[PDB]
Amino acid sequence: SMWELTILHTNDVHSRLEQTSEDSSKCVDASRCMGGVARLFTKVQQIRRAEPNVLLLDAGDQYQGTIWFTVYKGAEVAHFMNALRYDAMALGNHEFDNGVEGLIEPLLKEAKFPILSANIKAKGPLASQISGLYLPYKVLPVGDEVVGIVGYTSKETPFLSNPGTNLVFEDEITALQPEVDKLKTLNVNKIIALGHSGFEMDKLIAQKVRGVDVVVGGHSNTFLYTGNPPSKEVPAGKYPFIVTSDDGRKVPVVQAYAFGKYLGYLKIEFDERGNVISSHGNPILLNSSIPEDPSIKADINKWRIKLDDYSTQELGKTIVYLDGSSQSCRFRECNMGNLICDAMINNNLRHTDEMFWNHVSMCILNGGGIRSPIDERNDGTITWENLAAVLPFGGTFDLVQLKGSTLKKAFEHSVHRYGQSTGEFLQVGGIHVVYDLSRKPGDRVVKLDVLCTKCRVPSYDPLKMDEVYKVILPNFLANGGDGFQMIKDELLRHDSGDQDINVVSTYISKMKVIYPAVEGRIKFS
Amino acid sequence: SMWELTILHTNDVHSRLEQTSEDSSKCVDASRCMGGVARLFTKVQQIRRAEPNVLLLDAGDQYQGTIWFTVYKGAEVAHFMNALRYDAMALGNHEFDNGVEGLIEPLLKEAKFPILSANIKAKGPLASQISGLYLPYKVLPVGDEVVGIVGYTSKETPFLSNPGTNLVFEDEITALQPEVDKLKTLNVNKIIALGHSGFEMDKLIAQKVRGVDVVVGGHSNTFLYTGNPPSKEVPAGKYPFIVTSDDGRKVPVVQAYAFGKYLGYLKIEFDERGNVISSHGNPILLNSSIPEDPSIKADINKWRIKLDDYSTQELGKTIVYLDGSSQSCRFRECNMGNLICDAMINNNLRHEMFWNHVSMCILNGGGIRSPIDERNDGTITWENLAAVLPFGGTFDLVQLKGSTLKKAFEHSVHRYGQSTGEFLQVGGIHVVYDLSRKPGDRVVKLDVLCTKCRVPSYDPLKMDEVYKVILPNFLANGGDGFQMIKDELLRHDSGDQDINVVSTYISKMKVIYPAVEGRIKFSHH
Ligand SMILES: O=P(O)(O)[C@@](CO)(COCc1nnn[nH]1)OC[C@H]1O[C@@H](n2ncc3c(NC4CCCC4)nc(Cl)nc32)[C@H](O)[C@@H]1O
Ligand SMILES: O=P(O)(O)[C@@](CO)(COCc1nnn[nH]1)OC[C@H]1O[C@@H](n2ncc3c(NC4CCCC4)nc(Cl)nc32)[C@H](O)[C@@H]1O
Ligand SMILES: *[C@@H]1O[C@H](CO)[C@@H](O[C@@H]2O[C@H](CO)[C@@H](O)[C@H](O)[C@H]2NC(C)=O)[C@H](O)[C@H]1NC(C)=O
Ligand SMILES: *[C@@H]1O[C@H](CO)[C@@H](O[C@@H]2O[C@H](CO)[C@@H](O)[C@H](O)[C@H]2NC(C)=O)[C@H](O)[C@H]1NC(C)=O
Ligand SMILES: [Ca+2]
Ligand SMILES: [Ca+2]
Ligand SMILES: [Zn+2]
Ligand SMILES: [Zn+2]
Ligand SMILES: [Zn+2]
Ligand SMILES: [Zn+2]
Repeated sequence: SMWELTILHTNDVHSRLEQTSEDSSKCVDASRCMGGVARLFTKVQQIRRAEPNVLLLDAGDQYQGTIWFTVYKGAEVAHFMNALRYDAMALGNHEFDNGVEGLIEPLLKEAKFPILSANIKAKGPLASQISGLYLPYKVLPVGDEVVGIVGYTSKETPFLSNPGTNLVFEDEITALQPEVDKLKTLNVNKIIALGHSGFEMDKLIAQKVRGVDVVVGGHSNTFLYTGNPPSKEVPAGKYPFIVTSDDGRKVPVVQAYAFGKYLGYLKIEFDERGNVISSHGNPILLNSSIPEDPSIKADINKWRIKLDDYSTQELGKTIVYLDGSSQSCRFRECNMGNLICDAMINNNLRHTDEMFWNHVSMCILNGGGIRSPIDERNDGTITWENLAAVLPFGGTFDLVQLKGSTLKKAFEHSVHRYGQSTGEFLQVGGIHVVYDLSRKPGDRVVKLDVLCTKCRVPSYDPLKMDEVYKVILPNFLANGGDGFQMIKDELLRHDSGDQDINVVSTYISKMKVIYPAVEGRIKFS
Repeated sequence: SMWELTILHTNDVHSRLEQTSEDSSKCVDASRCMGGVARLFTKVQQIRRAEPNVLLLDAGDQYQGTIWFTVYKGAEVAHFMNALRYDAMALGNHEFDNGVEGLIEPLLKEAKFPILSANIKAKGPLASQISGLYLPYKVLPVGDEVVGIVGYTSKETPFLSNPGTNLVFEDEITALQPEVDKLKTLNVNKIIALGHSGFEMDKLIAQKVRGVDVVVGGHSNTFLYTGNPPSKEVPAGKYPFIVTSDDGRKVPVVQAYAFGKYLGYLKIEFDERGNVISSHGNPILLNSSIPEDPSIKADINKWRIKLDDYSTQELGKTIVYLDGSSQSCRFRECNMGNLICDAMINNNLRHEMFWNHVSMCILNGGGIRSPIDERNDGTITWENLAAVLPFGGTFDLVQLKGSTLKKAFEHSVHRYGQSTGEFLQVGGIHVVYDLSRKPGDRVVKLDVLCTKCRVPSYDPLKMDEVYKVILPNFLANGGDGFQMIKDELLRHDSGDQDINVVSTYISKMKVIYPAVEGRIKFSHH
């Protein structure tokens, strides 16, 4: 006997409730838009009507990304995941962005599906308060069988979000194995690991956690595909990606890029003892060929009414593509980063009363903080809604005084694990940096010139290790985020500045028409 | 028996009627201001009271440079040169900026001193109208002797000014020699060549024109000094500069920088036959240690009242020194050039579909005529801007082949080192020169902002591609020897008035801070 299971999966949807452009920015030309929950619902139902055994799983980071989340604060997540009848969700790092209070009340209490993480352990007064609102696993009836779904969440959540001091994030593999072993003693012979630690950790789970049949992941925005890919995303490997486990088995690993653009689809043939005989599938592109379900669409447009205040006023105009995509902004100089750094610098010089920062000419900005492009076609209008998707996190652009030695180490940290699509890669203003990636980690910065301070005419001069420099940067970086521990520990002064989104909108309003270029601020030799 | 003559001389005063800052920009801090006609008058009288034989000579380019000339149109030049009792002036190129009618009516008819040029010949109806209003020479009584003063004016005047089609500008050496020979047959044994063609031409006149005892020049802003110089100007050689003529004699050549900052002072010992036995002197720095003459200052203040409308409104603020000096803007990237090119680009995007993505700018360095100072709250008025951009040109739009553009960048540095105005300031262009290479093949790198691209980046210029550039009408019309532009351009549209563009930009930006960014570089070998 064989038993067939269809796994449908989303990850890193990031508040893209409505359909979007091809690059996940706002939908303008409806005929070429993609994703959104209403389209997803249609494709899910087509599969459900065709296959008997279907699970619809989310691998986390539903929270944060557009004005949907700014206004509704996770209540939209509960509502539309409930309407889609998700079977389970794993907690991502962004689910803790509004604290544990912003997780509990909006999402955990209102979800009609189990929410999972086996490596998150509650301590003190929070333990009884959150008890049973999330679970380490759920065992789900699927026709005549059961399927065990075990959850996990990135160990980096305390450095990326606001989980608070009364949660502990354990190692995934140490936390998962006892739960998986327990499930076997409970006669659960089919086990899916569902979680939010990235493709590299997903592969290690597949390899090391004995009993895991399939891994459904998130957090790295990993596109996997078998065959000719249907859009711009370049596959990192085949779908499914096959890990050869230490216990001698083939464990498929899946992810479905991000932003609800694709629906993950994996058909698994199990034997009677719960072992994978075979699996096949591919992410399904949610393009115009799949219609938006009318009922969901009507419900989305009902919730949309409150959001239209944010798209009323044109702040200004771009005449160039504002490339705020992760493929650009985490690997090389991107023009959206240049815009944000120039706005940071420009708006700080408005504050003429405060003398200590009134010539600040230097800027750093983590590429992973840039969260959407903006499109120039159809008259390139920029509203608050457009900006909210670029800069969703509600942080500030703060002022720090740093030694040149601290800054050189930050630029080394910027490319220490380069190639892995990590957020710590720095966009800059008033700095020209040259990297040589063939050199060893910690010695890749071959040139670092900065705008002078004690000079009448600003020019780019070599950074001196013993000099001191005034930089404008996100509070996330000032507070030691993205492993920038040298900044937090070595900084000499640190002042709070203005709110990030307000800074960029003011700049755009003043400039009216923007046209930021890639200029050679970051080069590679 | 020896006979001693003191030559006092100014050149390229360029409408600096009032005292100025050290760099010839507007006077703000009075205790460190310099020049102006009232201070000059004080120093002239001190010399005149002490030496019996004194001539005060001007070597041209009184016309053009500040709102004095905008408002009074040369009437200020006549009035204050008359008050100083100049003995003679040679016509410079800028004396023709308002046409021959702008020379005749304001200056030639109202000057109480001879105005000189021996290589300017009037033809047709103009000949009888201008007859005797300027002269090729004047023979001046000085004590019990006479001194011949023979005039000359740059051959380049028709390509730099508006002399009109009824003047011919002859070769200096060919035009001077017959007049100098004539003067000898009239028993004038002491001859000064006074003129406006530049230090290199001045040297050739000294060398080749037999009978010339001394050359007093202008037009190259050449600082000559013997000993330790008193201010920021680097001497190009000794004062006087000694030429060995073809007939073996030692001919002193003098110039006195520009802007009325210095008074040229040369003592000459003549024998009874009019040979130069010896000479010595130096330019005298007209700093605060010489008081402004009270009567001239009172008169200046009377004429000043009309001008104060131009200094009423603050257009905006700079927080950096705006280096618009010739020593910067004709030799390397200057930040005033970057400001003007960015203003040109920015203002054009306000408007017309064919030019609405123009990202490339070229600007002749010699068109930038003053710095602006950042100290004392760095205020920018119209008066400040009028000294930067005095010429009343427009910022025009051209379509050009890449081959035309590469040839322009070769012409930009073909005779580099001579302080010539054709050196180009740029926007949306990164140019690298190797000066060790031969003239016409110094451009080793030339990258430009792309047009048919979503994200603007700097890509190598293609010889066969076509490019859209914003530039002065002076360069569009083939000025500064940019003959390739006029002859090869594919379209040419008139744009906005130059000063209005820069003031609008400053008003929009409020606070400006242009840097030297690496738009123009020089390579090692
Ligand atoms: O799955 P995640 O966690 O979202 C993903 C993991 O690699 C993949 O995101 C792909 C993607 N999605 N959309 N665009 N890019 O990126 C995370 C990256 O985001 C940046 N970051 N993380 C947090 C954060 C922040 N503060 C928060 C603290 C409390 C709440 C707000 N402020 C800023 Cl300016 N930047 C921040 C970092 O550079 C980080 O490395
Ligand atoms: O003694 P001159 O002639 O002024 C001096 C000779 O080398 C030395 O000037 C040192 C100095 N003085 N103050 N600052 N720099 O520079 C002349 C340089 O000036 C620029 N130029 N010349 C004319 C001109 C123009 N049109 C005119 C037509 C009617 C009147 C206006 N438009 C423009 Cl944008 N630029 C123009 C060129 O680059 C030229 O090469
Ligand atoms: C929506 O996506 C599908 C999936 O990629 C596209 O369908 C493909 O179309 C091309 C021809 O244009 C064929 O070579 C493929 O075989 C099709 N794949 C299928 C049906 O799975 C479709 O073109 C997209 N819709 C658009 C562009 O409107
Ligand atoms: C005005 O310029 C003169 C130079 O002509 C300055 O006088 C010189 O001052 C230094 C000391 O500061 C002496 O070593 C020189 O011997 C002086 N030279 C002459 C010719 O007097 C004078 O300081 C300047 N005035 C200022 C700065 O107000
Ligand atoms: Ca199994
Ligand atoms: Ca003689
Ligand atoms: Zn995510
Ligand atoms: Zn994540
Ligand atoms: Zn001049
Ligand atoms: Zn001149």
